[PDB]
Amino acid sequence: SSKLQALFAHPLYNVPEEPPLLGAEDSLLASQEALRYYRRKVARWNRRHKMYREQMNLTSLDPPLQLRLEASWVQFHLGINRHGLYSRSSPVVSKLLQDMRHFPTISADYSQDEKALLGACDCTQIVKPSGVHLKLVLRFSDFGKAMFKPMRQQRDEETPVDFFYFIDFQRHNAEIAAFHLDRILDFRRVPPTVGRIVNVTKEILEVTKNEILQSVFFVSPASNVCFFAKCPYMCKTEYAVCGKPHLLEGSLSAFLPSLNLAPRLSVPNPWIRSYTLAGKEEWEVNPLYCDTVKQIYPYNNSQRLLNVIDMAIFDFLIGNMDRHHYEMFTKFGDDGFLIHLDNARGFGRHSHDEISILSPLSQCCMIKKKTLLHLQLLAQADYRLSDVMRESLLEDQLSPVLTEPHLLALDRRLQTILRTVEGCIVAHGQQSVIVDGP
Amino acid sequence: SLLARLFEHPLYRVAVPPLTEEDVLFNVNVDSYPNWLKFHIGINRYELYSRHNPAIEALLHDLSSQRITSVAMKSGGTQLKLIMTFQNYGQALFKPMKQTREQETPPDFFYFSDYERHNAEIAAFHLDRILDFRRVPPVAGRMVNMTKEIRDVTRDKKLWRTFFISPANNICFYGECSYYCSTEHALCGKPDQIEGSLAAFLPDLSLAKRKTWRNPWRRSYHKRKKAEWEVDPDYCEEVKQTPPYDSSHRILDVMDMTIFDFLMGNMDRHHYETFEKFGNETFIIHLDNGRGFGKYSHDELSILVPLQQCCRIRKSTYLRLQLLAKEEYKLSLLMAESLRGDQVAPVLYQPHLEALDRRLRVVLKAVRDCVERNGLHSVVDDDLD
Ligand SMILES: Nc1ncnc2c1ncn2[C@@H]1O[C@H](COP(=O)(O)OP(=O)(O)OP(=O)(O)O)[C@@H](O)[C@H]1O
Ligand SMILES: Nc1ncnc2c1ncn2[C@@H]1O[C@H](COP(=O)(O)OP(=O)(O)OP(=O)(O)O)[C@@H](O)[C@H]1O
Repeated sequence: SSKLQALFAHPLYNVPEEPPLLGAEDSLLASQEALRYYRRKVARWNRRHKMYREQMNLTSLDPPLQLRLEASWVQFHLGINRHGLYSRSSPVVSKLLQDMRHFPTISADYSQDEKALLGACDCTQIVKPSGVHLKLVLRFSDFGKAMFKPMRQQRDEETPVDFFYFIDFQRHNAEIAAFHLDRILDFRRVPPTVGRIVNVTKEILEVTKNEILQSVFFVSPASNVCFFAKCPYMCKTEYAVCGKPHLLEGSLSAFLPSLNLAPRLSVPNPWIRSYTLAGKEEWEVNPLYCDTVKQIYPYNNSQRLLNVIDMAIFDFLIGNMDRHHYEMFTKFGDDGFLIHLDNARGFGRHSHDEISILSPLSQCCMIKKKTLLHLQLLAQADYRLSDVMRESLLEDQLSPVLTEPHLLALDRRLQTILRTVEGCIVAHGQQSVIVDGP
Repeated sequence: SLLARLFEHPLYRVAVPPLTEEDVLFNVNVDSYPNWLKFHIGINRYELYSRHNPAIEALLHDLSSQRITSVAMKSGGTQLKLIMTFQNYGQALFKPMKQTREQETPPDFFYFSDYERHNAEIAAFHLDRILDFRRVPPVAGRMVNMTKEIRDVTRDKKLWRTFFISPANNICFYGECSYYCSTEHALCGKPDQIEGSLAAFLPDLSLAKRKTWRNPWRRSYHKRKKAEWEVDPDYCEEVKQTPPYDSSHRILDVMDMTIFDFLMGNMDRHHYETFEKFGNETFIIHLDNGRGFGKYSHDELSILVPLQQCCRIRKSTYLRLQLLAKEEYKLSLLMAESLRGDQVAPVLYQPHLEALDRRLRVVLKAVRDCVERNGLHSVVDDDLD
């Protein structure tokens, strides 16, 4: 019983990972520095929040915020090592996910990436930047943050045919499911993500200090508290996201460390899409595209290209065509792992498998030794990928996060990945189709 | 036959007054003319067409079958509306499918956020026809080839440049209007044909100018803002004493209109048009009826407020509205049959035809609420010459 426990109690999910970590230089956050920075951001928040309460006339009841080391996001940040975002079978992550589901919210803004758009609605732009989308950042009583993506589609709903990738929706349930897939693969690369039901009035509108964010909340003819992304509503490209009447479900994605403590590097994928109604990129037409990529810095070290292969596998399993850029932590170098930050688009076609996502594995024909073992294992009925996903997703308040056709797709898409590894082995041998590095 | 009996009834053979040279629209001082042109020269003061005209039923046939020679996108904006020119010099307005059949406009949508479906445009002509109002331009549905009848026959580069091929290898296009005119709303056939409603073209304003009045029950067209008549329960006492609405022939034209709109759910009647050459003593053209039949599990009573406030109705339509409620002359079975020949049929998802009757009895019961509060002879006007 419980194929999930069988997975993590398997010899694979227990063997030490090579190379091992010396410490200090293998934890991207330096403890004494990080605590000082966070302790200052807590002090500035207490100041500039009390002043807001004095201008709007509200008794400063309760004491100020206290920054405790025992907070989940703190221990989550100080636990980010050269081996991934979180630890294998980590008790902190379990507490982290439970905290984002239950802790009250104390602030909500528009995030940067928007806000830094300044304007900026061009109803002519077909692929407007990724900053005109409905998402907020929430802050909890323990000072931690999380990227909130609200529900945008029903469970038994697919991206309708005739919908390109760049106009596909933004599913909250796929942000969650991509995390559970991350942990099951022991890729350990997307931030922990929970599902939560949010009182959009008490937990978003009534806590935001942003005069614009208050201005996008209205009431429907059905008397439901709604809000909307300011730009798409003006262009009439999307609708609003109403509660029923206040209750709305979404996906909270834990925040990475602050870019003042851990800078990141938005790198363009080598397999970007055109992002036009027509026209294909080079890889879309040349089966020898990876022969070129292998000779371009820094894909010459034959170690960064492998991390992209893992990303292609993870994106193909979820059907995430929209991976134009992958971010990296600068401290870890060209060989550092890739962060799989915004998965909100995958899990939108349970009936279709988009093989163009697998083009890195198809054309480069090389897969990491570890990655191949976990994929092979998850094809065996005792630990089949769908069952360990189905069981792992039950711990979410938004269950069922994935409908049945989606879960069964993971199994079939796993065969396609394994069939390609074995398939392009026949043309290159286990020599160049497996990289058993340490 | 159920429909054939409706027009045998003596409520549907009362002719219009005798016409004079100042009552017609195009004095002809005429058998090779196209059916669209017979339609134009037949517009009199008190109707858009005759009850048993051979051209209106033939013009309906033309819009569905006649070959299309040129297509152009309308000017300005306000939803995607296409003008089409046929082999017989005739023109027609086109509203594409945009929404499904068993679908409902979500409850959280305001009246200004709703789509425009060909369904309501086709149905409104038949409903306006069953009520013997005859204030709508004829409209027929059609399965248009979006290649050989839209893209490959337009010189409007603004339109033509939006015809893209989809991932499903389908032909898509979206045009360049104001509301709902981007890739995310691109209308797409499987693989290359959608349906729409060719609404016949009123005569050109070059040779027939048309007034345009602001209906005094227009909504605020703004969230969180009420439109006065939502606060004044006897707001109609003011409108019966305004510049033109103090005439008996005018305070009534609105009533027939609102009973029309409420039967469909069309809460988007912000303006209405006259005919100028005709002045203030004519019918009102029921145009742009595309925002109805979007909800079948809902009756929007706010549409009927003009009747509840003014508490006045024409006995002509009153005796009709009663007859349309009896099972032998039922709106359901009458409309479902009248809409059986439209090439796009069924034009109405069934529960709309059913709702059409439930909406009739609440209109009929609303007259009774006015009749026991204001009396009879002061609620119904008389027509019997
Ligand atoms: N007193 C105020 N009056 C009006 N608007 C305000 C006021 N204070 C803040 N705002 C608006 O709300 C936002 C404030 O967010 P908040 O105060 O929670 O953190 P922040 O300092 O802006 O963000 P960060 O924590 O990233 O520095 C600002 O972007 C500003 O636009
Ligand atoms: N789980 C996640 N999913 C998607 N995006 C994320 C995630 N975590 C962090 N980010 C991105 O990282 C950025 C966070 O940096 P931000 O501009 O908020 O400064 P900060 O990290 O709060 O640092 P400080 O407030 O101390 O300046 C945001 O733009 C956010 O989009």
